[PDB]
Amino acid sequence: GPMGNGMNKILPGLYIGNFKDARDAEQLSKNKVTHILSVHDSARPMLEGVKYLCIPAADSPSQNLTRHFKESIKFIHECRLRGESCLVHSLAGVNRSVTLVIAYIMTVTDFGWEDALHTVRAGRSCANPNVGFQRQLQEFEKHEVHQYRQWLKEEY
Repeated sequence: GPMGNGMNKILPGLYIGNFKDARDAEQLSKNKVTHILSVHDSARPMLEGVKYLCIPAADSPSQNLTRHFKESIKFIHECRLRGESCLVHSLAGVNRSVTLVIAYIMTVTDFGWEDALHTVRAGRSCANPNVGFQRQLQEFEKHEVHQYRQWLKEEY
């Protein structure tokens, strides 16, 4: 459905869900989620036992997510390197969150954004970034992802 069927594993230690999934203490416990990247209009820390990164971002044609790629990648990567699990969520788990996870996959693989979206959709079939975020991902692929891969190499 258009908001998924519950949070979905994308890669080990990396989940995508909707806003309800992100407050589902039982879902979070079952999946050992200790980090939440919340990217939606009213993102703010809510639950105990969870490290948050909150990015108030709209689903609107002018919303810039590229400038949040680096902090999002750092947050997800340091969680995963410690053997912990991160949930990236938005309102629907379709668009804003998927865009950040695509950027992460592009940086820890040699994938362009389309192969990264294929990877996301294998775990969460409803994943579908809008055209504005697709354009940002295409520009990231063309001009910046190679530098992000090198930064990840030097940092970790």
